[PDB]
Amino acid sequence: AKVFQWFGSNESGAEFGSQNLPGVEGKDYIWPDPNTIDTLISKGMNIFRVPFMMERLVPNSMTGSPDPNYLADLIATVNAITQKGAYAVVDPHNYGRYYNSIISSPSDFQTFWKTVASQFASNPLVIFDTNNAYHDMDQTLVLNLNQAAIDGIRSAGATSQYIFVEGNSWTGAWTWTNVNDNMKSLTDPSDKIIYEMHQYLDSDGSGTSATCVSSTIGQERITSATQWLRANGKKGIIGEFAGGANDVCETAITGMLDYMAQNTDVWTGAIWWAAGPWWGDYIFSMEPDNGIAYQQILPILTPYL
Ligand SMILES: OC[C@H]1O[C@@H](O[C@H]2[C@H](O)[C@@H](O)[C@H](O[C@H]3[C@H](O)[C@@H](O)[C@H](O[C@H]4[C@H](O)[C@@H](O)[C@H](O[C@H]5[C@H](O)[C@@H](O)[C@H](O)O[C@@H]5CO)O[C@@H]4CO)O[C@@H]3CO)O[C@@H]2CO)[C@H](O)[C@@H](O)[C@@H]1O
Repeated sequence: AKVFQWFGSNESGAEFGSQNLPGVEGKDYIWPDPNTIDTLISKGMNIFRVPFMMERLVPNSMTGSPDPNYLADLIATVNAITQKGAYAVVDPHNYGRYYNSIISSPSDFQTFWKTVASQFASNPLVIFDTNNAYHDMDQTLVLNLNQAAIDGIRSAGATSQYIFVEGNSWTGAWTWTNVNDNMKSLTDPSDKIIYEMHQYLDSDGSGTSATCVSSTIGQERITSATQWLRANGKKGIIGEFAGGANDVCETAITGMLDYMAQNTDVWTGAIWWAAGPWWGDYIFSMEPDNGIAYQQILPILTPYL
């Protein structure tokens, strides 16, 4: 059932092997497979988030020219998604950092975002994601970086697209109200800001263990974020979530999605972490046809597709 505006999967791989910059395609990183994206589209997903490294797209200086090969493959991936009618989220998977240093220049970040947005300005099914999971950095800077991204995107004439903004504390939903209240002041002339939060279900919320705290931990961890969105007249998306292929996690996943389904005045949907071609036996692999989550979790996501 078409419960949410957006329901889909991350398509990870282009950000793999980040210790090697620029690194080598086919050895350090790989782009998503359009054929397996088609399969997930056939299952009813309509949004695919595509991580990539800023340093690989725009080397040495974020204000510089794109790397032709890496950009060409980003373009190809985005077009493979949007040509089918689905939404493609362009996600610089960079944690608010560039060459492992916090991005402290909003002006530099705005130029980076004009450069990226210019490549996709006429495509209304592209979604721009300012940066993945800002963390351990100045709270006002996170606000200013998100605004600079919005400004750069709209300055390129990319005005039809939604913009996913992300907050501090790894943009966690469960930590949102404790640190990210200032994010309410972001402005967009297109009025298409979506607050992208992430929520994992293991004890520390890192999403590194297949064990979930309890059968209700997901719905508990997004309640205050839901109220924050409603109180501030904002819209949100869960841009990453996952749980292990086990009984407790299946119930936590459905409980949290069932809760968002009764709160769609603020929740636009949810995006699983993650599919992609190099996950192998990853505990959360949504990659068709043999990913653990593709085999064992996707059946419980049927009511939302
Ligand atoms: O296919 C054959 C091919 O293999 C090449 O070598 C591969 C190797 O086979 C892969 O196992 C390896 O894969 C690892 C990636 O290098 C690494 O980047 C990736 O890191 C993951 C991490 O495991 C995961 O926890 C993390 O999730 C977080 C999100 O990123 C955050 O946004 C969110 O906040 O929290 C979640 C949960 O913590 O994601 C990152 C990626 O973003 O882990 C992979 C598995 O270990 O890659 C090698 C290449 O780099 C070989 O070189 C080729 O020759 C060969 O053909």
